[PDB]
Amino acid sequence: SMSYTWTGALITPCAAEESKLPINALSNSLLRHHNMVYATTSRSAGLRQKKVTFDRLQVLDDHYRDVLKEMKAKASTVKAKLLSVEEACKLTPPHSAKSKFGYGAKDVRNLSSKAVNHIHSVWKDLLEDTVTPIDTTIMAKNEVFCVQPEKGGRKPARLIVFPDLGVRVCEKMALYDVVSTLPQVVMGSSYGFQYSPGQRVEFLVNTWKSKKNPMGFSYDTRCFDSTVTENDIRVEESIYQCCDLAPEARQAIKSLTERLYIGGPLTNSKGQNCGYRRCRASGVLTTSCGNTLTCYLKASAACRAAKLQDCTMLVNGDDLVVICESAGTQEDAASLRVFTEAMTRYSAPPGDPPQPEYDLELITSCSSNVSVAHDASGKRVYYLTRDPTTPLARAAWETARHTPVNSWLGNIIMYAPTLWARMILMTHFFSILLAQEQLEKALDCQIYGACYSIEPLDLPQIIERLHGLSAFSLHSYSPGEINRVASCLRKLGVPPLRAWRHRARNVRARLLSRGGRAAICGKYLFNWAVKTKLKLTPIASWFTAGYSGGDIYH
Ligand SMILES: *[C@H](/C(C)=C/c1ccccc1)[C@H]1SC(=S)N(NS(=O)(=O)c2ccccc2)C1=O
Repeated sequence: SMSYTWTGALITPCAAEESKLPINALSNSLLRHHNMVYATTSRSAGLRQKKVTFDRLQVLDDHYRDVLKEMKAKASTVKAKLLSVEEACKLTPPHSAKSKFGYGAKDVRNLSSKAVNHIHSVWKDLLEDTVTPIDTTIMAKNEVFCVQPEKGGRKPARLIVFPDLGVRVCEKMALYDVVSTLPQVVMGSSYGFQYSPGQRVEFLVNTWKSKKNPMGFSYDTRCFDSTVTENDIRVEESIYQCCDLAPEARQAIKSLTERLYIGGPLTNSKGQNCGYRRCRASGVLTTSCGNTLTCYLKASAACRAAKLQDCTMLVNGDDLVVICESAGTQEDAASLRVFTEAMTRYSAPPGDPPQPEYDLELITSCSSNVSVAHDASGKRVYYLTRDPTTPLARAAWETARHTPVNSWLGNIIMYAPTLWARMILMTHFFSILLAQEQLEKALDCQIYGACYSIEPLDLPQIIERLHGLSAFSLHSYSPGEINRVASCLRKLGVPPLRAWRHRARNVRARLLSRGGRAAICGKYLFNWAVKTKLKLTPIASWFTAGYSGGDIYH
C-alpha cells in the first residue's frame, strides 16, 4: 500500500519560522560563515512528502517467521503494568503541545480536573471503540544544519505526525512500561538504548575483537518510517500482546494499534485534511520501540538469508550496524547484496547500498564512529566521535537565538571525550555562562529521546559516570580525527584549535576562582588547557530505553 495519500492541502506552520542564522557577536566568535547555517521550514515540506510517499510491496519468508517466533518467545517472559493517570501526567513535558479540547501540558502536569476528565474520557473511548481512526497533526520539523555543496542541495524538512495530548497521555498508561522494558528482553545485547556512551563503545570494540577476520557494515534504510507497513505494526502489537498484561491494557493496546499506529487521517495546523497515513507515525510513544523491533526482526532475518557468519547486531531504531566474520572481499560484497535483497523484500530498501568495512573506525553507526586516543599514562582509550559540522552549526544557532532546545549540552554530554567538544563546545559555552551569570541555570536537553533538565555545573560528575575519568585526560588523538576536525573548522570559519586553548585558559581561571562545582568544572573540564596538570581524582535511567518522538519527560 502507499505510505501516504495526499489531498492537496499544504503542511502549514503554527508560528513564524526562522531559517537563517542572525549576525550575532556571540555566535560570530564561534563560527564566521553564518550564511552556511540554516533551519528547515515548512516551505520544503513538499520535497519531503515526495520522497516519503511510495508503494510498499512486502513479501515475508521463513527466515522472517523464524526470527519473529523467537522474538515472541522472549516477549512471553515479560510482565508489564498500566500507568496511573498521575504517573502518565508526570511524564508529560512542561511545554508539550496543548490539547485541542481546552487544556495544555501545564494542566496535565498539575492534574487539573478538566485535563484528568478528558484523559479518562479518551481512555474509556479507546476501550469501547477499536476501529475509528484517531486524528493526527502533521507538521514540518525545524532543525538546523550546515549547507553541503557536494550534496547538491539543502535538506528538506522532516515531517512529524502525532495525536492529541489526551491520546498521548493514554499511550503512556497503556505502553510506557512495555516500551521501557520489553526491547532489552527481546533483543538482548543488540538493543542499543541500554548502553551509556562508554558501554556502547565497549560493546563495539569487544564485538569487533571477538571475530577472527572482522567485517562490519551499517545499513541505511531509505525513509524507514515510510517503509514500515500496517502488517509490521500489527506484528509489533502481537509482540506486545505476548507480555503478561492487564485486561484493559490489552484492549488499549489493540485499540491504539488499530486506530492510530497502523495509520489514520492527517490534519495540518490550520485544521485542513492533508490526507491519510498507512505507515509509522514519527510522533507516538511506540515509535522508537517499534522501529527498533522491526529493524531488528528484518535485519536478523536478512542476516540468515545472506548466510552471514557469526553475526552481531547493534540496533537503535532504524540505525543498524552488523559485525561478522569475513568470507573474503568478493564474497563479502556478494553476501551484502543478498542481505540487501532480503531487506528489500521485507520492505526496507537502502538509501546508500551497504559496504563491507574492515576497519572498525571507518564504520558510521548512529551518526558516530569509534576512534582512539590515550590517557595520562599512555593507555589506549576508545571513544565515539563524529564529524562536528552539525553540532557546531547547531551550537552557533543556539548561541544567537533563544531556543528551548539545547543540543550543545547533549553534544558535550554524549561526545565529552572528543577534542572538538572539549576544546570548542565546553570553552565557548562556559565563557557565555560566566558572562551571563547563568552557570546555575538548568537547561532541557534530549537523551535517547527523553527530556531531562540538566545543570551545566554538574557536567564533570555526569561525564565521569558516562565516559570515565579518562575523558578529562585524553590526548594523542588519531591523525584522521584531527584532520576531520581541522577541515570542519576551516569550512565553517571557526577559530583554529589553538585559538581555543587561549580562551580555555582564561575560562578555566575564572571557574577556579568561583565556588563549589564551578571550580570543579574549571579543574576537570579544562585540565587539557594547561601544561602544569592538576591531579584528577574521582569526583566526590538515562540509558535504559529509547523514546524519540514519544513525548517523554524525565
Ligand atoms: C545515535 C546514537 C545512539 C548516538 C550515540 C550514542 C552514544 C554516544 C555517542 C553517540 C542516535 S539514536 C538517538 S535517540 N540519538 N540521540 S542521543 O540523545 O542518543 C544523542 C544526543 C547527542 C549526541 C549524540 C547522541 C542518536 O543520536
